[PDB]
Amino acid sequence: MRRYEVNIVLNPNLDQSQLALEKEIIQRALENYGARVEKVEELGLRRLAYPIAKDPQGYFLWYQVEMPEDRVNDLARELRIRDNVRRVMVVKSQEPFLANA
Amino acid sequence: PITKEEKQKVIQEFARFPGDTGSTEVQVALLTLRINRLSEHLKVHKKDHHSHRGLLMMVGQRRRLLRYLQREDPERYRALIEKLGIR
Amino acid sequence: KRQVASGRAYIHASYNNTIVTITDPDGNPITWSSGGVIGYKGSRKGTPYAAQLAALDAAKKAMAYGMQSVDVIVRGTGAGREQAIRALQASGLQVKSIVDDTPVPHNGCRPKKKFR
Amino acid sequence: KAKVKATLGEFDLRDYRNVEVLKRFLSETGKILPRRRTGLSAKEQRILAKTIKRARILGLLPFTEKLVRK
RNA sequence: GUGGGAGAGGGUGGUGGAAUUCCCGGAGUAGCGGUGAAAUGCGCAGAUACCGGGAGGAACGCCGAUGGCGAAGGCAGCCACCUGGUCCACCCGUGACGCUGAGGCGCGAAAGCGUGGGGAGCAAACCGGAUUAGAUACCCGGGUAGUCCACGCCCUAAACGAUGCGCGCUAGGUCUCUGGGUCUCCUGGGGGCCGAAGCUAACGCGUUAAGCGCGCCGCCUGGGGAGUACGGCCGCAAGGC
Ligand SMILES: [Mg+2]
Ligand SMILES: [Mg+2]
Ligand SMILES: [Mg+2]
Ligand SMILES: [Mg+2]
Ligand SMILES: [Mg+2]
Ligand SMILES: [Mg+2]
Ligand SMILES: [Mg+2]
Ligand SMILES: [Mg+2]
Ligand SMILES: [Mg+2]
Ligand SMILES: [Mg+2]
Ligand SMILES: [Mg+2]
Ligand SMILES: [Mg+2]
Ligand SMILES: [Mg+2]
Ligand SMILES: [Mg+2]
Ligand SMILES: [Mg+2]
Ligand SMILES: [Mg+2]
Ligand SMILES: [Mg+2]
Ligand SMILES: [Mg+2]
Ligand SMILES: [Mg+2]
Ligand SMILES: [Mg+2]
Ligand SMILES: [Mg+2]
Ligand SMILES: [Mg+2]
Ligand SMILES: [Mg+2]
Ligand SMILES: [Mg+2]
Ligand SMILES: [Mg+2]
Ligand SMILES: [Mg+2]
Ligand SMILES: [Mg+2]
Ligand SMILES: [Mg+2]
Ligand SMILES: [Mg+2]
Ligand SMILES: [Mg+2]
Ligand SMILES: [Mg+2]
Ligand SMILES: [Mg+2]
Ligand SMILES: [Mg+2]
Ligand SMILES: [Mg+2]
Ligand SMILES: [Mg+2]
Ligand SMILES: [Mg+2]
Ligand SMILES: [Mg+2]
Ligand SMILES: [Mg+2]
Ligand SMILES: [Mg+2]
Ligand SMILES: [Mg+2]
Ligand SMILES: [Mg+2]
Ligand SMILES: [Mg+2]
Ligand SMILES: [Mg+2]
Ligand SMILES: [Mg+2]
Ligand SMILES: [Mg+2]
Ligand SMILES: [Mg+2]
Ligand SMILES: [Mg+2]
Ligand SMILES: [Mg+2]
Ligand SMILES: [Mg+2]
Ligand SMILES: [Mg+2]
Ligand SMILES: [Mg+2]
Ligand SMILES: [Mg+2]
Ligand SMILES: [Mg+2]
Ligand SMILES: [Mg+2]
Ligand SMILES: [Mg+2]
Ligand SMILES: [Mg+2]
Ligand SMILES: [Mg+2]
Ligand SMILES: [Mg+2]
Ligand SMILES: [Mg+2]
Ligand SMILES: [Mg+2]
Ligand SMILES: [Mg+2]
Ligand SMILES: [Mg+2]
Ligand SMILES: [Mg+2]
Ligand SMILES: [Mg+2]
Ligand SMILES: [Mg+2]
Ligand SMILES: [Mg+2]
Ligand SMILES: [Mg+2]
Ligand SMILES: [Mg+2]
Ligand SMILES: [Mg+2]
Ligand SMILES: [Mg+2]
Ligand SMILES: [Mg+2]
Ligand SMILES: [Mg+2]
Ligand SMILES: [Mg+2]
Ligand SMILES: [Mg+2]
Ligand SMILES: [Mg+2]
Ligand SMILES: [Mg+2]
Repeated sequence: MRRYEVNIVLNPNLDQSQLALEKEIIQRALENYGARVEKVEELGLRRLAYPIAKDPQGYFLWYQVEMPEDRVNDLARELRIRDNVRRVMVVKSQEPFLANA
Repeated sequence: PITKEEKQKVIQEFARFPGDTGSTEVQVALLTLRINRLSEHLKVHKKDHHSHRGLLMMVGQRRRLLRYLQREDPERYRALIEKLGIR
Repeated sequence: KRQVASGRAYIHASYNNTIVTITDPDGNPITWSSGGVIGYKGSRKGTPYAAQLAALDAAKKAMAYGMQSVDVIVRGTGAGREQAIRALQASGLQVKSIVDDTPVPHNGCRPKKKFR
Repeated sequence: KAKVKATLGEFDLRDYRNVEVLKRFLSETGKILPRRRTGLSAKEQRILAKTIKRARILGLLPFTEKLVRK
């Protein structure tokens, strides 16, 4: 199992009923693909540099996980199903290359 | 791919003595694993011809070492072959 | 018959013609002009002089609807691209801002043999 | 003129999510500035290009912009 | 072997924005387009230019390099999985296991062939408009194969460094990519430019040899006839050796 970072942008118009459900739906799909979580950063509303799905903003989620490698693409497919999910980018975790050190 | 966990299990299996990492038995063992890993990757992915060239080379390397063992100690060559199931 | 009084002026400059469209702040046009709309017919449309009279004709046309303020949008390389802007500044329409929005692809469609 | 590395702190060239520093590498348009203007090395520039393109897909950096002049 | 590295090396799936075309809506008149001039073309069934929505295909701006990877052909958005080659440090293991390589086998840009898809832009042939002494052309308006995908053929090339492969030896200077190092620099592995000795008909080559040697393969022996004829092998054909 390798370590990846999951980036998830969702529609920034959801109330608490909808935001909690879409997030616990993300929790459910991770359990189903064997992804142990390590840490999470929830950045929330963020001004987008270009309109995404006609909406000038996005709601941001970042996850650092350790999961089996063969199951990553099947995890992406399952995350992108939901309407309220707009971007899914799953990157292999890397070392923090420093500059101007 | 091939993790060092799997690597070490093969070397310790074919080492003529503990600490031996470069015996012709150890080399042909290691090669043979890489060969199978590749030919399974080539069973699907038949259109990957560049990776295939790498396989043609490992096959040649394995045969040169076997051809060498055959000449020097033909007994250890028979035991190596029957253990890996080749030829 | 609209009384918009503020809006956008798109200058479309190509080597063969310059043409000017003047819209309301949400983009729907109001009036327009070109080197062909003024008298010119042939290659004289892609002259800077035609670009001048084109901008000016669309300018006076937008005065009728009561325009004062203008946000200039420029697309294309062409003679009288600058000459048409300079006409718009002097036209009386106060020029709010000027932006070059010429569309360049990220190398997607094969160009006609003329452009390779 | 100054170069971007010259006026900056110690930053992660691989973090695609840090916009405040990544924005300082684009131009007036969304274009990725050349090494002449970023002061970066050969290898550093290769990493920046890839991280900026990542941020562009997350919606944080612009693909292209409009020039306000001329 | 161990521990590290850089990379458009390959295969598969997924995905992002810009742009072209087309459709829908809004707003809006008299032209647009194109050239040295024009004309054919398109436009009052409302085009061009402008804002919004949608569809579809193809290619990846900047980064981008005089850069990198690959044996060659060749390889540029981003992500993930599968995978090849290669370099460095340690001096650990095997103990000449090496080099080349007729035949064989595989790979092999573009164009072209077959079957089934796909089809936005471009565009042989073709249909026009111009130019012209003529125009079977260069320029302009259209446009089919094709270009794209799958699977199977085809095997050519200025397939070029017009320079076969490997090893040893023979001043340096300078720019560079990528490692390691006691990090003005030293030390490897690539990519360039000057240039010692030397070679070369000359241009030029010169530690990336076209120098000095060695091993092995391929190939040449005046031009035209001719890459033709014949025979053979291959190919569905075109045709190839
Ligand atoms: Mg979705
Ligand atoms: Mg004209
Ligand atoms: Mg282009
Ligand atoms: Mg093309
Ligand atoms: Mg193109
Ligand atoms: Mg050109
Ligand atoms: Mg154009
Ligand atoms: Mg151009
Ligand atoms: Mg040009
Ligand atoms: Mg070109
Ligand atoms: Mg050009
Ligand atoms: Mg060791
Ligand atoms: Mg690649
Ligand atoms: Mg690939
Ligand atoms: Mg790919
Ligand atoms: Mg319409
Ligand atoms: Mg007419
Ligand atoms: Mg037309
Ligand atoms: Mg037409
Ligand atoms: Mg008509
Ligand atoms: Mg008509
Ligand atoms: Mg539109
Ligand atoms: Mg379509
Ligand atoms: Mg471009
Ligand atoms: Mg360009
Ligand atoms: Mg470039
Ligand atoms: Mg380029
Ligand atoms: Mg190159
Ligand atoms: Mg190379
Ligand atoms: Mg080439
Ligand atoms: Mg690898
Ligand atoms: Mg030793
Ligand atoms: Mg010994
Ligand atoms: Mg002996
Ligand atoms: Mg051969
Ligand atoms: Mg064979
Ligand atoms: Mg071919
Ligand atoms: Mg082809
Ligand atoms: Mg075909
Ligand atoms: Mg065309
Ligand atoms: Mg044509
Ligand atoms: Mg004549
Ligand atoms: Mg092509
Ligand atoms: Mg070539
Ligand atoms: Mg010759
Ligand atoms: Mg030749
Ligand atoms: Mg050598
Ligand atoms: Mg160093
Ligand atoms: Mg060197
Ligand atoms: Mg010099
Ligand atoms: Mg000189
Ligand atoms: Mg000099
Ligand atoms: Mg000399
Ligand atoms: Mg001489
Ligand atoms: Mg000389
Ligand atoms: Mg020289
Ligand atoms: Mg030496
Ligand atoms: Mg030599
Ligand atoms: Mg011959
Ligand atoms: Mg003769
Ligand atoms: Mg003759
Ligand atoms: Mg001749
Ligand atoms: Mg002759
Ligand atoms: Mg002749
Ligand atoms: Mg001849
Ligand atoms: Mg001849
Ligand atoms: Mg002849
Ligand atoms: Mg002869
Ligand atoms: Mg021939
Ligand atoms: Mg005969
Ligand atoms: Mg024959
Ligand atoms: Mg036959
Ligand atoms: Mg025929
Ligand atoms: Mg024929
Ligand atoms: Mg022929
Ligand atoms: Mg023939």
